[PDB]
Amino acid sequence: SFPKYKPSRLATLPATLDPAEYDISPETRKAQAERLAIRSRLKREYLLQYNDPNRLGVIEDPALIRWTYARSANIYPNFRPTPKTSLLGALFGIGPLFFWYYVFKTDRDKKEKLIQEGKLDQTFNISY
Amino acid sequence: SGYTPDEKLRLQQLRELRRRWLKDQELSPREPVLPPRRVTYRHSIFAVTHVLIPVWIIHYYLKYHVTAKPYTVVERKPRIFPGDTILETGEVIPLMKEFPDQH
Amino acid sequence: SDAPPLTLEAIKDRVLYVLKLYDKIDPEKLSVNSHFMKDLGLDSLDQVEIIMAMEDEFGFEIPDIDAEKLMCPQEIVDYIADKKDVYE
Amino acid sequence: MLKIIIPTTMLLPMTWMSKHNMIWINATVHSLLISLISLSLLNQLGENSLNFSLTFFSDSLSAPLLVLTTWLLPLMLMASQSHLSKETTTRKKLYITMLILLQLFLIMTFTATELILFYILFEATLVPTLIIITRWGNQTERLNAGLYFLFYTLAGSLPLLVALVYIQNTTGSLNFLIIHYWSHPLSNSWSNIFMWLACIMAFMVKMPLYGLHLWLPKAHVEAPIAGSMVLAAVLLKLGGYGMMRITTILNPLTNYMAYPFLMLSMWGMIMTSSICLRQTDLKSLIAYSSVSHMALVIVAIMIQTPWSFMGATALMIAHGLTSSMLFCLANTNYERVHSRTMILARGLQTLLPLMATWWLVASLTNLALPPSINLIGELFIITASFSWSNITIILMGMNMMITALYSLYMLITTQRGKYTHHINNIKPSFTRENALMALHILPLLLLTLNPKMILGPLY
Amino acid sequence: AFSAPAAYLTHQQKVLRLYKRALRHLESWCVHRDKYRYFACLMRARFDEHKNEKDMVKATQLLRQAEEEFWYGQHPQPYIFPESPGGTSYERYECYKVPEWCLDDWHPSEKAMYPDYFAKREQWKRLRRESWEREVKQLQEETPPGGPRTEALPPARKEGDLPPLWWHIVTRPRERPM
Amino acid sequence: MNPFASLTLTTLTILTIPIMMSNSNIYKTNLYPNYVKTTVSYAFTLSLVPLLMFMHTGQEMIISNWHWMTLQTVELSLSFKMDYFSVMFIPVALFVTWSIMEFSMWYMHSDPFINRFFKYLLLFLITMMILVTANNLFQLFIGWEGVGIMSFLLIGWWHGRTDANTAALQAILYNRIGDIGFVLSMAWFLTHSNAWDLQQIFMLNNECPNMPLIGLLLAAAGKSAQFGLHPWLPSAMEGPTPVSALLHSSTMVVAGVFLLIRFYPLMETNKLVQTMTLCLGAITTLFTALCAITQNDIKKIVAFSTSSQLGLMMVTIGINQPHLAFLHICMHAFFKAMLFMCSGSIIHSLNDEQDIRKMGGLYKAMPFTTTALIIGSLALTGMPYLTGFYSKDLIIEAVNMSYTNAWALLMTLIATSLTAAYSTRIIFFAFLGKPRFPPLVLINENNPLLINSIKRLLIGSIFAGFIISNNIPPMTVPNTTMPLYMKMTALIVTIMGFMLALELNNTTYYLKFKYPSQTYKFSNMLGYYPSIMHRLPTYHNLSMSQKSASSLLDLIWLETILPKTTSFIQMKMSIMVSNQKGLIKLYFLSFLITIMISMTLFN
Ligand SMILES: CCCCCCCCCCCCCCCCCC(=O)OC[C@H](COP(=O)([O-])OCC(O)COP(=O)([O-])OC[C@@H](COC(=O)CCCCCCCCCCCCCCCCC)OC(=O)CCCCCCCCCCCCCCCCC)OC(=O)CCCCCCCCCCCCCCCCC
Ligand SMILES: CCCCCCCCCCCCCCCCC[C@@H](O)O[C@H](CO[C@H](O)CCCCCCCCCCCCCCC)COP(=O)(O)OCC[N+](C)(C)C
Ligand SMILES: CCCCCCCC/C=C/CCCCCCCC(=O)OC[C@H](COP(=O)(O)OCCN)OC(=O)CCCCCCC/C=C/CCCCCCCC
Ligand SMILES: CCCCCCCCCCCC(=O)SCCNC(=O)CCNC(=O)[C@H](O)C(C)(C)COP(=O)(O)O
Repeated sequence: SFPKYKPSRLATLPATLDPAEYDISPETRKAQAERLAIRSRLKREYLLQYNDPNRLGVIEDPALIRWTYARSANIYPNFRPTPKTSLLGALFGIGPLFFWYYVFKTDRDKKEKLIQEGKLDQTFNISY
Repeated sequence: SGYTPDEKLRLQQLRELRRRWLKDQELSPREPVLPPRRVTYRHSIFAVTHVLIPVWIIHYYLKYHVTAKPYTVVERKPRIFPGDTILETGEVIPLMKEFPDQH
Repeated sequence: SDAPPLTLEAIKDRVLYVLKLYDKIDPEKLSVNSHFMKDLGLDSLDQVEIIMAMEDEFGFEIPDIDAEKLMCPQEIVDYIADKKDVYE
Repeated sequence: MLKIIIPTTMLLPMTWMSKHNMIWINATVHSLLISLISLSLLNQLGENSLNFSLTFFSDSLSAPLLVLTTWLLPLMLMASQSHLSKETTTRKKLYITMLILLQLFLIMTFTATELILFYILFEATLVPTLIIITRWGNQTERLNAGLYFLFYTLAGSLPLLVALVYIQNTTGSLNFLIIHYWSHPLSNSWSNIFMWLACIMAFMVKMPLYGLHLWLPKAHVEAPIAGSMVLAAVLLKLGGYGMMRITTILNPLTNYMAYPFLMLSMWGMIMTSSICLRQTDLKSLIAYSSVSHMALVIVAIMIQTPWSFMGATALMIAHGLTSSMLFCLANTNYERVHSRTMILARGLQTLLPLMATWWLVASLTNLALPPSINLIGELFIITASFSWSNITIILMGMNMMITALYSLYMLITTQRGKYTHHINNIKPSFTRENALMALHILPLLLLTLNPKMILGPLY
Repeated sequence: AFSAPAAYLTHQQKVLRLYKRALRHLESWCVHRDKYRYFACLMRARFDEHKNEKDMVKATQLLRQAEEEFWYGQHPQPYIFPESPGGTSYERYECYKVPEWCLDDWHPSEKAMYPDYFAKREQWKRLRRESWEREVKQLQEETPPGGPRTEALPPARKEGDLPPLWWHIVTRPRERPM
Repeated sequence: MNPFASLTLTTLTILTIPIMMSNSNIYKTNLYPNYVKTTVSYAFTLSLVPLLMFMHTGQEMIISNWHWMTLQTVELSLSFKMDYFSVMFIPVALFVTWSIMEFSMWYMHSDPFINRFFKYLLLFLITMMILVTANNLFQLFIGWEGVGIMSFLLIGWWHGRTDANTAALQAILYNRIGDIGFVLSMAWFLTHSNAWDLQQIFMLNNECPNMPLIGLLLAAAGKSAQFGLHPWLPSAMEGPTPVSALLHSSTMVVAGVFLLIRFYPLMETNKLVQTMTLCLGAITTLFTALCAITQNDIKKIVAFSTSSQLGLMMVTIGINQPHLAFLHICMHAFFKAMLFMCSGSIIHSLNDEQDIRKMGGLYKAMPFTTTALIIGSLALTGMPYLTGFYSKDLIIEAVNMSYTNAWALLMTLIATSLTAAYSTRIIFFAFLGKPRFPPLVLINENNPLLINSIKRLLIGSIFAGFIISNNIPPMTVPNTTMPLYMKMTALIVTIMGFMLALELNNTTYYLKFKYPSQTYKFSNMLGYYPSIMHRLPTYHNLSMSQKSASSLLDLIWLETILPKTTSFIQMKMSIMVSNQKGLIKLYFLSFLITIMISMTLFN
């Protein structure tokens, strides 16, 4: 035996170490066959549109259009106010602002006090 | 395993077409048709137009514009050692305290 | 670079050279079109070792999918010529 | 000041009485001549101002903006000449008329001795931009973008008119000179707090502020190239000019009042620079970069120190030129590809080398590479913020890094790598486009020789 | 890279690929030639022991277990050929690969130079225009109904026919154009 | 009048002329690289004169020639400092660049864009001269950013390669991380000292506080590739070999160390920042040598050697010996540049092969590169009377004869051991064993350019240390007395490293194989630092930049608050108000209600 490799999010499982591949069944073979059939149909369509001499333009890719539209324009109509959405939005949109306001306010209060008592030694400070 | 016969035939035809294209990519001896139309010696001119000329401008620009303004070019006030004499004044720095010299 | 423009003759010569230094094959029986599985009685592992030798000889490695379906020296030469864009 | 205004007005009859195939030539030549005329205003004094008359004055804050506004029109005409080719003469003349009216409104806005006249012209600039966006726009969302752009502006600016008329009722004058000499402190009162908010939010919305920046990506993406140029180069600077003009009356209330805005901008520059990293659109990426730069300008104006004001002026000019160049480059790509998505057309350096050089220079000047005026404003604002508080630098640091990242990202996605195999309609770049990029970029590298010319009145 | 992929990998394909990877990584481990030869022969001998095994379940047990061993001792920095997908010169010359249709955009003053090349290119364009029109019908008639099942193309079967979808395979720029 | 200023400005000015002529016709011919090389050589031989004037007199000067913008009290001007550091570094850099271009004329013979390559090299040289001769912080920042941008352009020379672009963006990212501290230092100095000028800063800062020095240290760590920001230097080997030999080895990467040298009057007056610099240098040199002793790519090994030398340089800085660190910079330039010349010659002769597993017997197969690499390795290790010995021996003596950290001293000694280790590793795996390259032998050196370029740096790496050490004025107190065992510590450590690494490499011929341990895996994958730090943060950033900043707030909630709420409210109000069935019964009932309400409410 040898020490086991533990997969993670940023270091996935190796292709040859998946327990699923060794479990072969006729259903799995049919699934792979139809997957490659879809891939080959798409490849055939792309090459048919690609090789033609008459065509002199960018080939339009419905997958790319769907990707961009879903990323940009399909977000809000599918939004639902949810405790997860509400809490994450409130945190990520309010917490940093108040954190930085507190930090800067404390820093400026300390500086103002130090300049009131005058123990700040602002010699040669002429540009602001 | 191995190539299927249809794969063999397709590879043969594609490969002969590829060689024909590659052979067609060559140039004839007259292919670059260039249309002509106009309107120590190497190191002698270069040392003048790349060294002598640039230093003429910079020395003129430094001696006559930059040093015209105060504090633009500041030197180091070179070291003064005992026993030295100064051209401007002519006086001599007195020697040292004659330390005991041994080894 | 300063690399000489290798040709089909050089490719085939080097292929047959590597195959003749393969002691599992007697040199006088092999040929350009001689098969590997049947004409020389070589194992599939022997064929992939031949692929090893080819890759170490020409300085480039052939993908496994193309390599596993190469059974003749002639078609190997043709494939490598296609990869290297050899004219003659 | 009429020596500039009258030729701009005469641009309209000249355009409408032009021969059907000589409008572009006539417009570009006379626009360049008017720009040359505008150059006279740059010779400012260390004294008060260039008070031409009771209605218009000049300032070394107003003069660079006026020069940039005049210079932008020939570039907009050259950029618009391409996609308006299949268009009737009447509608092309209407487009040129709208551009001329926009220039005239901006020119009168930047001089504007009186605040109500400034507000009237400041809101008059809104109509030509709205019509350009909603008429000569390609997508179907140009109507929604125009609605957003109109209503954000008007919601911000309607309280400003009430505040201005109230201020004139109390003080007795809205004139800039009188206001500056007779400025009196504002007591920390609820009414004074709301007056401050009404005076500030109208200019805050147009920068725009991080909270109120939504209209800008829509308006920039959906507008034509001339609309995008005028929005990114000049229309965003109106808010900064208005704040610098109106902040004098606001003190000493600004210190307490400024914190919500200072925090919003310091976090929103990071947010928008980070948004730029994950974008599928060139125009949206440029819009968000503009939002980040204008958030920094907001910080500079709110700090309200001399170095802050000089940095804000320099950054406004530099950002205007750089963003106009970036939008022009994206439009040159779009006119060939018709997709306006970065990941589709790739490896354009192999096919268009000079255009790739232009891309590199534009991305470098957006990155604030020294000694460009972009970094001059960047560094002045950063130093002023550090003097304001030694912690701000950390945020500023992040911003700089993130900025560089997405800039080079935009340079790497579209120019480097392997060209898409299928696209074959990428024709060689025209002389017009190369001239457009050269005319965009040369003024920046000329101005870096004379930075004081764009450092504002506090130089 | 040239041949179309298969719907799956058989057991013998997997064992051959594992043999290839293991031998390459052992060569990476064994820098010197004699040491590599000795250990490669030892590994080949070990490999051949289970060659006549007939149990499929046992066959599944073999190699997959070996794969775990291979993963444990896989030489984290293996040798890669310079032009291979991990090599130091994998895509050095992709920036020099200019498409052919770009020549259609050359100025006539540029096309004045190299006239024979452009004449041959015109002949190629004529051949492509005819051959593509033939190929569309040929592929339409030869393709199975309901769409293709494997992305492999048939060869030409007539006399004047050309391989279907040939233009962008024959007209590759070069391996080292400049 | 005092030709020092005229000559020291003329060198930099004539360094720019080929950039001006880059638009001329000569740029379209094959004579452009020779033009640039001749210009560089003339610049070097012309800059040799101010060096002689300094050696004779010790003459120092400041040239503030052009007045830039002046803001209030502060004045910004084009000012050049020609101190000992500038007048000493300029000839060395010009000589190295001359050798690099002579080598590149042959190494880039088949590159279609060779004129642009030479132009890129000259631009980098000009920018580094600007950086070195800067008298104020703004000009120094100009050079700081220019060298970084030229490095970005040169690393991604082959823009069709994804990994080259990735490495260039990595270099930019790390340099911006350092730029943060640089900008912090500039802001602090302007605010407190009221100037960016070097003279004013020294004068008004008798006891420099922590913050500006921490900013300077952060910038130096960023640009010198210290342990915190190291991986970009090894990843920068994606560029052409001349680029790695000129920029990332001997001229550019000493920018941070040079910057810390420039501010040595303020460095010596603070004790904490000195300790941080010393510890950072020690950990960097240890980690980089540890990574080097186990690599297979020759370029990676030599780049890690460069990073370890930079760590040793900052160790020298931390013990308050800036001039000795400058001497180390000058000597390391020579011998490490020649080391890359040898490596690139090997790579080109083996048909672009960089792995040492495919190179065997080259001691006889290629002798001149062999002797050059041997001399370079000996100089790096520190052979008595060699160029390396003058600097590195004094480094070891000063670190040993100082009130320093015990751990830092131990790590420096171990780093010396590992330096010897990877030196003998390179020699053994590239020069001694049986050949392992492909059978088609294309080994050739008979080319005047390569031989001359290598032999010039050979003469340098032989005699420069001696001549420079005996020609420069004395600047520090010597360790003139020392224990005999502690005087020989450097030599005994070097010989121990030699013998132990040789013995460990000699066991590879044995016909026994075992799986690697955890230490070998840790050292081979670069401490696992490039893995985790290049996968965990970036993802965690990028995902957020899409999930929180882009979609959650910008696309949804900011949209929900102002516009969508207004639209919904106005829609509901309009629907409620306008939905009247047209029955005047209801209208007049409402009229009665409002009439009575008005009668009851408004009086
Ligand atoms: C005061 C008296 C002064 C005198 C002192 C004594 C004088 C000398 C006595 C000798 C002492 C040891 C010297 C031998 C070094 C070992 C060499 C060796 O056998 O390597 C093969 C062997 C494994 O080889 P392999 O896996 O079969 O590789 C397959 C092939 O060989 C693949 O081979 P390849 O062809 O791929 O490449 C070959 C390469 C590959 O070989 C390697 O893998 C290298 C890795 C180990 C060598 C590195 C040693 C440097 C130690 C510094 C560590 C700093 C602290 C790090 C802290 C880590 C914290 C976890 O090997 C080399 O090139 C040479 C290696 C470097 C040796 C030359 C210089 C070392 C001598 C100097 C050491 C100190 C003296 C300083 C002098 C000044 C006087 C004070 O390495 C080891 O077994 C490791 C031994 C020592 C490693 C220490 C780290 C253990 C950490 C465990 C955990 C500890 C607790 C931490 C808790 C922390 C929680 C907070
Ligand atoms: C959405 C995207 C961004 C949009 C723009 C946002 C920026 C505008 C936000 C305005 C900033 C704050 C407004 C008022 C600040 C006054 C200072 C106050 O916060 O501090 C304490 C005030 O205490 C409490 O804050 C009292 C007010 C509480 C009621 C305000 C609502 C709080 C949250 C509402 C936020 C919604 C804003 C958007 C509306 C559409 C001090 O106590 P006190 O000494 O007694 O009052 C001093 C002022 N005096 C002298 C005039 C009397
Ligand atoms: C998002 C913008 C920030 C919004 C912050 C607050 C939002 C909530 C307020 C909603 C609207 C409230 C309307 C009523 C406010 C009453 C304020 C007021 O009357 O002060 C007027 C004050 C004193 O009144 P007098 O009676 O004359 O003094 C005599 C005794 N001292 O005089 C003035 O300054 C007049 C100026 C007009 C005030 C502006 C009112 C609107 C709110 C301010 C603008 C902020 C919202 C901007 C919208 C942003 C969209 C882009
Ligand atoms: C350095 C890194 C370490 C790597 C560790 C590697 C572990 C090696 C040990 C694995 C043990 C095995 O053999 S794995 C056991 C897998 N099962 C079988 O081998 C059953 C039938 N064999 C076949 O079918 C083959 O194809 C064959 C007949 C050989 C040729 O076929 P050809 O006739 O079609 O060429």
